[PDB]
Amino acid sequence: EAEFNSINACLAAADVEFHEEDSEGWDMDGTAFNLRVDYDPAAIAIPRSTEDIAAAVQCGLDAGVQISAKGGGHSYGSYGFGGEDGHLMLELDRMYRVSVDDNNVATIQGGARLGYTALELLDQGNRALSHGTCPAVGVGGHVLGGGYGFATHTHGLTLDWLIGATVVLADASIVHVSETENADLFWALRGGGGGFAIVSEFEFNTFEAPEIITTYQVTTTWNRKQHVAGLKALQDWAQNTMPRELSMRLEINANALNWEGNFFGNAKDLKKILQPIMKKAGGKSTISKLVETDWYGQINTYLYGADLNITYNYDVHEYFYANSLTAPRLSDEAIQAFVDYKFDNSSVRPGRGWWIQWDFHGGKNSALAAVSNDETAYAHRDQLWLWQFYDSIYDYENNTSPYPESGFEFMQGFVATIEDTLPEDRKGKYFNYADTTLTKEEAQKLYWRGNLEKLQAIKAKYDPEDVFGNVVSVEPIAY
Ligand SMILES: *Cc1cc2c(nc3c(=O)[nH]c(=O)nc-3n2C[C@H](O)[C@H](O)[C@H](O)COP(=O)(O)OP(=O)(O)OC[C@H]2O[C@@H](n3cnc4c(N)ncnc43)[C@H](O)[C@@H]2O)c(*)c1C
Ligand SMILES: *[C@@H]1O[C@H](CO)[C@@H](O)[C@H](O)[C@H]1NC(C)=O
Ligand SMILES: *[C@@H]1O[C@H](CO)[C@@H](O)[C@H](O)[C@H]1NC(C)=O
Ligand SMILES: [Zn+2]
Ligand SMILES: [Zn+2]
Ligand SMILES: [Zn+2]
Ligand SMILES: [Zn+2]
Repeated sequence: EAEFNSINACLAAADVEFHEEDSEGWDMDGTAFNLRVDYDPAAIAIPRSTEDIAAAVQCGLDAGVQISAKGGGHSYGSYGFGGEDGHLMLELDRMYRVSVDDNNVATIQGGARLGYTALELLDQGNRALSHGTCPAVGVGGHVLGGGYGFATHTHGLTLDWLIGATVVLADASIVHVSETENADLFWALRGGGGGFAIVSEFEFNTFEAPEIITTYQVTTTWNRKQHVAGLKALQDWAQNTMPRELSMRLEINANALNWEGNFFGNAKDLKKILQPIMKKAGGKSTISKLVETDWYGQINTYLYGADLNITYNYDVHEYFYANSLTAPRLSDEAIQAFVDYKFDNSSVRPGRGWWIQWDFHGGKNSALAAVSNDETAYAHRDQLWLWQFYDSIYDYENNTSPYPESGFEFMQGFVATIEDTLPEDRKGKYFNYADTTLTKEEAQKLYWRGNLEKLQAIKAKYDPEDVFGNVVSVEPIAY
């Protein structure tokens, strides 16, 4: 029943499922993935249809609270909760239907996750989509912020395949969006992050699951000087040579730097591409993984222990602080400073660990870069690099130190080594790899850069009262 919760009373009246705060359902869906930023929602609705979403939004309006859609709950700032206490949460993971038609167009409900989605696309016509590695990630949050992975260099962002959607607006209206209908909102949904509308169903174009994919890894044994020379070589290569069908990211930690990625082709061809750059990068490295497989195979290569088929039964958690950055080609100062930081300022206590991913995001032959900053809300098409910084506390159940008090300075300083060298307008961050220490003003500029003003105008049109806003989302500001 709706004891002590007027919103639950409204939801019950609308025949919309909800979680009582004293329930196990609340324990699961009301507890953020990142326990460092767990929040307490005002209520939790569990819509099962587009109409249910609209009814729930109306209930939130009646209550005078902000409303946050939660897809897979993998946002680093817990934006499925609104990024703070007190929002009406719409847990969408019960809405995960995936259907591929005879035109190879896939309809995917707003609460579907990557793993389940990938499986369904394969089962339904051997189709594929360009998306991240984590099977638990919600398609919703993923596409709204971009959707980056080992298929991005070859097939762009997840949002580059979106052709339409059925969404619920802040006034509880239900509309369809596409490049030809409510095109401004469609543009905003493709990269604008959260707060524009609540998506009930996404419509995606798809590509045929590749017949062959070669996954690889290069393990280096580089000292400080070699790190710098290697990164400089990889940068020139990334910008002028790296082939369309190859993806790469560098996995970096206190004692290693490994290259890894997928190649939409065979192993023999891949080795002919890697050999030259391995030599140019200064040697001192070797291929540590090189195997041909298929789409299903590559997906299962980057699960890292996570279950592949996840729907509404999800209760995984971590305790960490993350950050990100996007940037153009770097000068020697940025590279040298980054390397110096790894060697001289990355010592952490036992129980704490960190890693960084240096993503080959843009470049001449990157499909992502084949789209201009004006074509979708994604605003980093001009950036060659994307980075993810991850600061984990493994024994968080026993000790979270230095968090929650401090610790942020470690990765903030790591980001600064590179960011400080960039012109103000080129400084960016990737919303899908959120930095919780940012203010709403700072976040908007870093996450959406040159597209922020347009996004704010679109936000003003579709959600003037900021009903769907979170603590760092685009604000309603008309031009
Ligand atoms: C935990 C985790 C995150 C990952 C992982 N791997 C990634 C990868 O390989 N590539 C990436 O580009 N990103 C990866 N991420 C980062 C992010 O967690 C994701 O990219 C997504 O942002 C997460 O989506 P989701 O799980 O849906 O996040 P929520 O916290 O539920 O919401 C995020 C956000 O956007 C809104 N939103 C979600 N769903 C909807 C719908 N249907 N309609 C409207 N708005 C929606 C929220 O309101 C909020 O603002 C790997 C791992 C393990
Ligand atoms: C994934 O789990 C769902 C449960 O909702 C099930 O319906 C589906 O068949 C599973 N897919 C598999 C095992 O490929
Ligand atoms: C990084 O470590 C060096 C030690 O050589 C030190 O001089 C510098 O101040 C440190 N920078 C910080 C605190 O981020
Ligand atoms: Zn009760
Ligand atoms: Zn509470
Ligand atoms: Zn080629
Ligand atoms: Zn400088």
